Amino acid sequence: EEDASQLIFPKEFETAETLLNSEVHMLLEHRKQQNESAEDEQELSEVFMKTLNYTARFSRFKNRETIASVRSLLLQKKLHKFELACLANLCPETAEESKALIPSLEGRFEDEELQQILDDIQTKRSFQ
Amino acid sequence: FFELIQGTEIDIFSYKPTLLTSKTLEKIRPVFDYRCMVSGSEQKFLIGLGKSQIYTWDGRQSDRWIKLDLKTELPRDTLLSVEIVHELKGEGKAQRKISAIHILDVLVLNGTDVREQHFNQRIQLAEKFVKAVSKPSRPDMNPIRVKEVYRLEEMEKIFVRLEMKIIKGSSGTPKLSYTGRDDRHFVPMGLYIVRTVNEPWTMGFSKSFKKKFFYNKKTKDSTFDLPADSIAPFHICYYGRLFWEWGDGIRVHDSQKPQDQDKLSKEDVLSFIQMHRA
Amino acid sequence: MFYHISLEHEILLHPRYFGPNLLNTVKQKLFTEVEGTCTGKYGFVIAVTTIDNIGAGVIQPGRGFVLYPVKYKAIVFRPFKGEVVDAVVTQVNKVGLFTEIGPMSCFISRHSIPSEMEFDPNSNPPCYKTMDEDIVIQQDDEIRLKIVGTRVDKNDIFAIGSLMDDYLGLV
Amino acid sequence: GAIFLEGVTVKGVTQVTTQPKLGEVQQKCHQFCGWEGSGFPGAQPVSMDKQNIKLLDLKPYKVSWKADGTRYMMLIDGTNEVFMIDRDNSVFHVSNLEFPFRKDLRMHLSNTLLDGEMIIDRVNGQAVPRYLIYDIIKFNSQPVGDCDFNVRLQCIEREIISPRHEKMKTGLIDKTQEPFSVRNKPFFDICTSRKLLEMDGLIFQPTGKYKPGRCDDILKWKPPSLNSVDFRLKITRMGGEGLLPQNVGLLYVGGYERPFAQIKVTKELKQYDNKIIECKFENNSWVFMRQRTDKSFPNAYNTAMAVCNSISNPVTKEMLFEFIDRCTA
Repeated sequence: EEDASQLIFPKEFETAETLLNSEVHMLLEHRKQQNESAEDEQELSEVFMKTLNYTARFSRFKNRETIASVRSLLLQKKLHKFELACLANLCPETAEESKALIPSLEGRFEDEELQQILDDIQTKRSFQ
Repeated sequence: FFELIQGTEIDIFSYKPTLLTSKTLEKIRPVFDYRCMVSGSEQKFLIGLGKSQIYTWDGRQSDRWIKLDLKTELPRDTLLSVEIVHELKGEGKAQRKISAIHILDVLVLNGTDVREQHFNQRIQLAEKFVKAVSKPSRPDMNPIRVKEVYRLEEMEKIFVRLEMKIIKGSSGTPKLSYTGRDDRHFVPMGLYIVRTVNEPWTMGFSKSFKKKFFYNKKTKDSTFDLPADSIAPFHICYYGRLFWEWGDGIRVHDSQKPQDQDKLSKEDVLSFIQMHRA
Repeated sequence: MFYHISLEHEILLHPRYFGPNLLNTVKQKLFTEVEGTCTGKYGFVIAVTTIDNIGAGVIQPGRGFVLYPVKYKAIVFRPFKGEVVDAVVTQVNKVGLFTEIGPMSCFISRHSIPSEMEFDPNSNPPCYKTMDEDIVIQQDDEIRLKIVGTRVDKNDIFAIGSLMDDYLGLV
Repeated sequence: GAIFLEGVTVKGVTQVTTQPKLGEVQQKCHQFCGWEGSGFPGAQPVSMDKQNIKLLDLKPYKVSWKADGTRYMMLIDGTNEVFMIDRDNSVFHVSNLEFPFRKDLRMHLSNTLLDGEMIIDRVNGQAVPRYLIYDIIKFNSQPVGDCDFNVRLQCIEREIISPRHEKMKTGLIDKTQEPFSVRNKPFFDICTSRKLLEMDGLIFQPTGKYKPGRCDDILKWKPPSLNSVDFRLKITRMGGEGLLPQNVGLLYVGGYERPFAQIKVTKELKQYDNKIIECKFENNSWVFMRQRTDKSFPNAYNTAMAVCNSISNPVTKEMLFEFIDRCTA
């Protein structure tokens, strides 16, 4: 009934606002730092640890100013929240790969403008 | 673990390494007292209770012994200082990485205590042990290895084995990789510097005899043979250890840019070592 | 996708657990009850970002405990049909491929893995590799997969991914 | 319980599990004490409360300084014949410890039973084990336990010590060869406890014959500070319909079917689960001082309670002192 290839989401996931992997890393490390203080509170879930180390391994934007810059440059582009977050998380390098990993980008942007946006991603990727 | 340590203070196992920085660089003097090895994970203790009953512990009194999830076997009454290193084979999509036990130092080997033996001498017993527990007919087993130990005055030989390799999942960005004695490599985290000579002794180099000698700073005696009281036991080697971390901004291979000016490069550490060899 | 939404959940406070500070008890109760959970409609409930609104406490007639409807900003995750997601390989099998996306186990069967990526137990890690030995998918790798379908079991989702279409496999 | 003395290992001392030898050693102790039930025959002292301390005025008393030690009856039966018995009935053979007969130094003691403690001591910064002989039950089958506490006290001096000293003077005994030092605890008349006060308390010993078992007239006094009980620590999340399933540290004692008390569970307390935890009492709370690696089970219930009967209705460091001084007039 649902399909992420054509943005086919449930009605519960209509007001769903996406998050970046470095956003999830920053906020869950802030929650872990809140757990480090404010004692007589136990350790969090196994889900917390697994999600936190998972998005710590796959984090691409090492600065929150990088997060804000990518969010400002992509939010002014006519995308859905889902397409925006999936582009800024997978980070493709060719516009063919941008249309192949996300088949709902077929004809949303021009492929030269799409390659400009992907080169802006590879410009704003914090390298390791 | 309490049986095998024979009443040795547990706090000895909790000591963190001293970070090597421009403020702590003077601690590696005299250079000949030291050995070094390339690290690929955090250091842990490992206890063998026989067969697959292998447990690890992170040195903190609060931490539980965790059962090791690796297909490997160790004799009972074995107590090791180790790290866990994944050995990548090939590069990129074809790259295959296998985790391996890397012994850093040894305390007890199948009920034989070795902690009071000299670091290289303890390592000599450790090296034989890895072959003893080896299983080459069983390629499904996780390997046990001893770390390659360098003389601190030969740290230059480590950087010749550092290569920039394409690791599976690095988005095509090459990562610093240390290549071992086989066709396997791991991502290094840094370099441990371990003192092998106990105070008041230290190792000099005699320019007239072209040989290293031991010097006692208290008695002023000099000898060309190893004094028994100059031997650094496990607890002195472990307590006195430095760690030179190799994170972002540190240049140890010529393809790395940019360098952080507050962090010791290969060139800074090698220059300091060269000035203090003489 | 990692989501920042608002959710509504009702907390039941027995009068033994009122205390001098009542609202901190409700905040700790919400951070206990819904963190780390998984629901079929809202996915993996990762954490609660900010407890926005605390409702009026309706004393249930005959019952002792008070009931608080609570709105809260929350970080969650939901797996989706057809979404290409990064993943960590945990096990390579002759039947399939155990990977992880966060806390989620994902099982990629070999029958929906193309004929180039054959299985090898003879390598010292059992792995997925081609005859060119170019693409080597082994344990603790960074890969990408296309999630075909998800199955929720015992208040938690696992998923099934695939590698059939283009640009799938090792990063 | 093969730990002989905790804090050191000692040469030659060895648990005895041989079936024929052990049944003998134990049997002969029951025999020598005229003891009824199962287990340890040794006289068992009780804790001084505000009711007990009245007995120090009813008959004559002697007093000495308790040190924490381990309770061992020493059975001297022969030549290498020396054994030691636990609060537990555990039996240990001692090897190179030799007891000369006072009349004939060539002969050795037989059919002798001693009471005392094993204590570790300090001079050089290293542990020197000592056996302190605080009473004697039998000598040559002579029933010296039915004699008077000064009689028994003297006996121990000339029968078990002077002889071991003479043979040491001569080099027939190199003190060095023997597993441990051997000494008699000195005892004092009641009136001298004011000058005196690892010594953890006092012992008040009556003048009468030795009695095995629970002795209501032998009083062990501890300053109320050192009062401690050993519980098994069990922490469980406790919010079945309760809002917060906070895990709660429960304390357990031997003989009691349900929880004795509660401790507030610290972040550090947790790893001690299933293991004996040692607690003091302060604030109308229990507190964790240390861990013990020497027992897999708690104190007897009635022990815990007689700990409480002691803490709530205490005999104070000062209360005892006035009671003694008044009677010293």
